[PDB]
Amino acid sequence: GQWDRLVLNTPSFPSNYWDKFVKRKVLDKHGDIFGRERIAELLGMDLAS
Amino acid sequence: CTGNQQSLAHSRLWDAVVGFLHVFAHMMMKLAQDSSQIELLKELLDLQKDMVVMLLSLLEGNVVNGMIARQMVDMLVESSSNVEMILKFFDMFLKLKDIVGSEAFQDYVTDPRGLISKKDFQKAMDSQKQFTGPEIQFLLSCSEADENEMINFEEFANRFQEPARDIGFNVAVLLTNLSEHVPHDPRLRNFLEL
Ligand SMILES: Cn1c(=O)c2c(ncn2C)n(C)c1=O
Repeated sequence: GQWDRLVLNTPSFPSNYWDKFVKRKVLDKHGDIFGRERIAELLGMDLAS
Repeated sequence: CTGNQQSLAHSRLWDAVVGFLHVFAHMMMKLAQDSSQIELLKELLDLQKDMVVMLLSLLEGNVVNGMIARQMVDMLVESSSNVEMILKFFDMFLKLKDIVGSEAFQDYVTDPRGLISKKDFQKAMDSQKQFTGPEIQFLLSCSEADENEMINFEEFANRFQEPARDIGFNVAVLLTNLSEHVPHDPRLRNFLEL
């Protein structure tokens, strides 16, 4: 659970995984109680928000 | 004392509690919009604890889908508005305990003293989903002020907690229990959801 804190930001995180949208279902969920511009980093999508 | 239990069921008692539920809602709502009369609110909640507990006594020793439990949910159908109001009073002040403390919020508070301002508070609870507009207007009321920017966020949150550590507990027991002795019943379900 640490070697894998490297991919989260990567721009191909959902590579071999069907849902190429995961990064956008977490911004939509934990996106209020936590800054919409704070979870807009540890999930890549930098400025993509 | 089952012989005694039926006497209260066939008695002019329900029209008394439904009236109590009505008056309990407004003063519980009115009193919170002030800082000096807060002392009276504490013993008002104690009356709620000594009122719901007797409803448990009626319900103890009851059979499933019994006749006593039918009037319990039936009386709520007419005395609904009042009930719901109470349940809300709890949620509101239990969701704030979380909000204040959520990283997000602590990003709106910008001051050394340790106090947020009215504008900010509004933006915060509003930036965050839920907390419908009129409720935000109310919350910026039960709050204090001091230069309108000394709403010491902390206290507020952990203020009306202890006083109701119970009440909220003894309505949770009320909704759950009936929700076991009077199983199949839509009316109640709704309440449990709120
Ligand atoms: C898009 N998608 C899915 O939504 C899915 C799946 N397997 C299960 N689900 C739900 N696969 C392989 C998939 O490609």
